[PDB]
Formats: sequence, structure tokens, C-alpha cells
Amino acid sequence: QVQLVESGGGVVQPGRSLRLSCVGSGFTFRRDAKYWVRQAPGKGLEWVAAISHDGGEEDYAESVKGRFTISRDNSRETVYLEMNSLRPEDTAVYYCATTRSGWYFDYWGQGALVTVSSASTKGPSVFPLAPSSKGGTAALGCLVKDYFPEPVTVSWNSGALTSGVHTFPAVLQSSGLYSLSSVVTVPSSSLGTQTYICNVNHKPSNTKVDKKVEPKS
Amino acid sequence: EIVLTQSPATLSLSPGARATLSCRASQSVDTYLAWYQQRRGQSPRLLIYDASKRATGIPARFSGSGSGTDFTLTISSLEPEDFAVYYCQQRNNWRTWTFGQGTKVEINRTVAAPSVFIFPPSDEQLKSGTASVVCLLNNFYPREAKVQWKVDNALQSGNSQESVTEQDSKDSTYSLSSTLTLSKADYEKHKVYACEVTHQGLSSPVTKSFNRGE
Repeated sequence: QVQLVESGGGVVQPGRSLRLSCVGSGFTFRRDAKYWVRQAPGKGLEWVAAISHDGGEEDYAESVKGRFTISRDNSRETVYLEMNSLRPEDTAVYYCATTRSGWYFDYWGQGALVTVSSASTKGPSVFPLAPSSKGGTAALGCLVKDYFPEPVTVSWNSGALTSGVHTFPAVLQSSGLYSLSSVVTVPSSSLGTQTYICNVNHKPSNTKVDKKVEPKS
Repeated sequence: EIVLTQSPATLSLSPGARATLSCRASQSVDTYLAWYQQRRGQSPRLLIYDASKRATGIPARFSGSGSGTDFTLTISSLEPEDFAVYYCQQRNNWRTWTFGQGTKVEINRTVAAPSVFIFPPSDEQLKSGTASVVCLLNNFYPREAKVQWKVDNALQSGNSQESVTEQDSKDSTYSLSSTLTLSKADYEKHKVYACEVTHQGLSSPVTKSFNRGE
């Protein structure tokens, strides 16, 4: 089967460089052009770079020309993207792709995530979203604030509570740190007797927090 | 030189129903048009190329048509995985590949008003000099919703951020969190914190509030 496998993603500081790699298998790598297409968080697809079958021709998007270099090594069935002078707006998932005729992106890799930021790794503070305790439905949650980089995971009661949970996408603050909330709806009659604990894990910082959330005095 | 426009940007349709998506090119691209599907959390895949040809292995429910500037993608019966984002694509002048901005196909359902909850900052957070006030809009449909923050009746603009979940796998609703950020010093200068929500399911806006300290 046609397969493309990317590697080399990560967190990089603005102005620095990163090289992405994409290895093909299951087809004749040298026959056709190769491409990189990226998707910034929450945005659409943007073609970045193209290289002809034998590397004799390279094309780039205007946003990326001069700073990025596409290259290939057909003897290793690999195509590369060398990303220099990285800018915050280069943060995206980068997909490698291959073509049959040059018109279209017939096959796609799995993506490599590139995050461009001057923020330092930092685990979150976890604050309670305490239930009001005032249909008999209450809401409670955890505010997972000021962490970098993504991702964080949140469970409730160590996985024993899944119904009614909503863990929201993180927002990026102007500080460069992320914040997100995780909430759950539960019966208000349970608030005095049932313990609710959010389990937060931020693996990049080796930060794990279990926060019990209860009605405030 | 060539712009692809996908409109409408969101289609709300029922499971098992027919869908037709539109791509319009600003000038003719003849039949050199492709469509991609991006399923939730997955890479894009090619569905249709040369306007009407199905890529190898693609299910027979996908079809396409058009020539010149007006193109369509048809899904004869929407399967669960087809609630996805679809992009059209063209290539001009041999060296420029461009995409439309995408159309999201979402699950249509009956209108549901949000249940609304407001959360004060915790005392623990206030120790560090910042206050986060959170408003939750739970399990609503359709997606369009407006949150307005007020602090002692002063409308807040510019100092909040919102996030929305993907459509729920069981009830096809959305939920939304809005966080108002203030300094501790400012938080302690005011009494009434309110989140006002406007939604098609509400006959009039709903406000949830608290009085600091009470």
C-alpha cells in the first residue's frame, strides 16, 4: 500500500530551524513530484512547497520562499522540508504528499506538528470551577491554566466518570501559555455525597494533578 | 490569480441524507479540480479529481461534476464519517496549488437551548494576582451563540476568550466555554459579574450572575 511517514516535528523557538522528513513506501518514490501542505490550528489547508521527480525543479508559496527549502533523496525514498527563520505563523501540522500527474495530492502522510514559540515548558495550575449547588443539574469543572506546550489530558474520577464531560480546546493567551477548561454536568442532589476529582496530566513537564472539586463554603 | 470559493461554509444535514457541496472558481479551471475529505483528527484524503473521477478505493457514494467555474461534490447518503470538512483544490500556472476555505458538514438536529453556568475565580487563583471568570454554555444547537460579559453593568470587550467542543457523538450538540480575564485588583473593585447568552433556542437572552463575596 502507498504510505508516507513524516518525522521531525516539535517545538522550536522563533528564528531557529527545523527539518522535516517524509519516507515513502509501497510505490516508486522517484517517479513523481513530492509536496508539503500545512494546516495552522483551526485553519484550512495551505500548499507550501513542491519538488519535481528528480529534484530539478522546486516551487514555493510566497509566504515561505527563501526561508524554506524542499529537497529529496530518492535513494532513501525520502523528501525533506528545511524550515529556517521560523515565525509564529509557521505553527501548523505539515503534511507530505505525492502525486500521479502533478495536478493533485493523491496520497498524504500523517502530519508532523510544528510549534513556533518562545515560551518555556511549564506545567499548569489547576483551579476548581466549583458547582453552584443552588431540573436538578449542576455543573463543575477544572480550569487548567498557563501551560506550555500542548497537550494536556483531563479525566474525571480516574476514568470512572465519562458521561457529561466536556473538555474544551485550549486557547492560546497573549502570554504565550495555553489555558483550557474541563467541565462535567452531574445531578445537584449528588453534590453533598459524591466526590468529583479532575485528573490533569501535562506530560511535557511531567506534571500530574488530581483536584477534588466541591461546593465552596 | 485563481480563487476557489466554497459556500456555504457549513452544511447541516441529517444522517443518511444526500449532500451537495459547492466550489466556485473565480475564472475557468476547465475540469482540473479535486476534492479532499478531512475526517475528524485525520489527514486529508483525495476523494474526486478531474472534477468527476473517483480516487482509487473511495466509496461509490462520492461523486462530482462540473466544468469551468462551477463544481459540485455529491454524497448520496451521509455515513457517520462523512460529517467532516471538505476542501476543493486547483493548480494554476504550473507552480501554484490552492484550496478553497473548506465546507464543514455537520449533523442537523432540533434546536436546543444552552444550559448556562457562571463560575467565580477561585480563592487559590486570586492569591496569584489574576482572576478568571468562566461562563459555560452546555449542550446547545445550532452552533451560533453570543456571550456578553458585564461587570457592574459595564459591557466587557477584548478581555475574554472562547472555545467550543466538537459536535457531541450522542446528542449532536455543542458546548462553549468563555473565560473573562481580569486583574485581582480590578476583580475586587466590582460586585456584579454576569454572562448574558443569546441563542435561537432562547426566547430572550439568559443572564447568569454572581455578586463577589456573597
